[PDB]
Amino acid sequence: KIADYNYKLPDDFTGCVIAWNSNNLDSKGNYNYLYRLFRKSNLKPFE
Amino acid sequence: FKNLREFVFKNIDGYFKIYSKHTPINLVRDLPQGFSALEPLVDLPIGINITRFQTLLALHAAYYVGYL
Repeated sequence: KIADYNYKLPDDFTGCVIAWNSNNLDSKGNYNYLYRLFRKSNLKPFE
Repeated sequence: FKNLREFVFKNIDGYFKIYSKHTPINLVRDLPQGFSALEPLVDLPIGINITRFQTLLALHAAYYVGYL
């Protein structure tokens, strides 16, 4: 779901991914933060 | 109308490539023959999927359109 509908990377992606745990800065039940779950096609890079 | 403004627009990998060349001509009805080169001008890292194209004009204009 995430790799195709929320954030699409080029298959030749020369880069780094950094993850910061923020349970103390983002958690509430925080509803303002969502994710894309369904889409008919795959995203383009930088879309 | 000697200012012939030729442009090439491409959207590659989220980047906008602009090539242009201003040359003096004297055939406005059609495109004059000869050879020239268009030089890279601006690279715009936007990330938009462009499927439609619309010219913005001032209002109180003959142009040409091809495809690559």
